[PDB]
Amino acid sequence: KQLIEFVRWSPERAQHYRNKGYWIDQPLTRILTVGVQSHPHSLAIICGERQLSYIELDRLSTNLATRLAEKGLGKGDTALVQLPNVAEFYIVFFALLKAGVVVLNALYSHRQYELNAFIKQIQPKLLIGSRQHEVFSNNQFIDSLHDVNLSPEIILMLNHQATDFGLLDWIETPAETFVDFSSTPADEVAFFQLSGTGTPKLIPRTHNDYDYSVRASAEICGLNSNTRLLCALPAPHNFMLSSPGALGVLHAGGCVVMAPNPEPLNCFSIIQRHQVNMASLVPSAVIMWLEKAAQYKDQIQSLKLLQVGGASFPESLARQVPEVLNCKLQQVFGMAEGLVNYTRLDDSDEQIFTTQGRPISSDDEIKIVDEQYREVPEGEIGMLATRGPYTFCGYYQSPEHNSQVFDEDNYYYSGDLVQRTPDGNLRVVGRIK
Ligand SMILES: O=C(c1ccccc1)c1ccc(-c2cc(C(=O)O)c3cnn(Cc4ccncc4)c3n2)cc1
Ligand SMILES: [Ca+2]
Ligand SMILES: [Ca+2]
Ligand SMILES: [Ca+2]
Ligand SMILES: [Ca+2]
Repeated sequence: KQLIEFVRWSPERAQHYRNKGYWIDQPLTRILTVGVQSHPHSLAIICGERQLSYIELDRLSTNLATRLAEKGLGKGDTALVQLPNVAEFYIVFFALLKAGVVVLNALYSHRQYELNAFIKQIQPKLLIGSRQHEVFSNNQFIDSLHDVNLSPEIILMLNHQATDFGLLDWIETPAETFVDFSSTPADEVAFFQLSGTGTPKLIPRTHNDYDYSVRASAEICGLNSNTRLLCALPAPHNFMLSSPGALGVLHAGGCVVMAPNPEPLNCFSIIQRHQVNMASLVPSAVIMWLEKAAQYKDQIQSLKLLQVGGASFPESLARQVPEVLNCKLQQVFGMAEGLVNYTRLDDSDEQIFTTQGRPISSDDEIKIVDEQYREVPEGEIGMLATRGPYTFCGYYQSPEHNSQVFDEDNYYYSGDLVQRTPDGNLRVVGRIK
């Protein structure tokens, strides 16, 4: 009966964030609802040969939601979802948001070891996966869950076997009866994000905070109804999902275009076929694209904006993006825990090629501290500490850790080493363990 527990912002910060218009107290489903009202038939997702309009995405996720509610899944319940980069990922996500089921999206590259840890932490009553995944190749994993009383009441499978509950069956046809359902409240948990090294920690994200990061990111990256965003990174990743990600593109009324991964030749033909004009990558993938871009120039001419985040992205490599990939560059330094930094579209070249940008919000607060947690002199290198309208206040059910990474003012210490540049942007120089 209880809603999932999580650490709240102080009432004072929550009020401030409402006052500024960051938190508008709407569910994440807002994105679909509004899209359906404005442009029901414009494309929301392109996946292989499939094309899903906004109203289709809306109907299909409502269908699955009704089926889950009919089975008694809802508020206070959790779910574990593990799907590849396919349209069903978003249908399921919006379905669970609609039903008020708090979902953890595992990476498709996660294995039974991680899945096991996730299941023990959130005890899902719903598990959705794919038979084509190693862990669900057989029933060894599922069975082993019964041997510990951690079996989900419901298990849906993509690429299902005849004796499976077929994910597409539950999506394609509504329930026989009508049970009532609705999203969890806007300042309560919507879903779990995952930290990015020894088994991902769970980051509760509320509707308010996530929708805000999405809406504000979309504005920063100039998304609009003509945006076609390649989704070649894992769909569940905070970067690919919200920065600005698929949610940001849907917020702006554009279209997400799926790819299994960042493999250059496949991505290039997808980009060409659908005239993709935006993409998001990590440096190792940018390098793969650079190796082939000269020869396949014609195929990627439609790219207008490439976001790059993660790892290390030296200036000399960054300059190759507009030079070889023939599109604008935007650097992104963010974290599933909250804070995201973007270079702005009207930043100087120097800023874009040598910094990782600046926070989404004027109310993203940042401390850069020395070994004694004193703020360093302006411009020096220090440890990042941060808080804001979309940065979390603690990991799920982890009081000991939380106390280790938050200070008395609820600043989060990400471990990143950073310096502020004179222009105002941030440069990430390393990481502290
Ligand atoms: O494509 C993947 C991936 C992840 C797991 C399995 C397979 C692929 C992927 C995608 C993004 C990152 C990744 C890693 C870092 C980092 O500091 O280590 C990082 C820092 N900023 N960003 C951009 C970012 C933006 C928003 N939220 C979080 C991160 C990063 N993205 C790392 C990996
Ligand atoms: Ca269609
Ligand atoms: Ca171009
Ligand atoms: Ca060029
Ligand atoms: Ca970190």
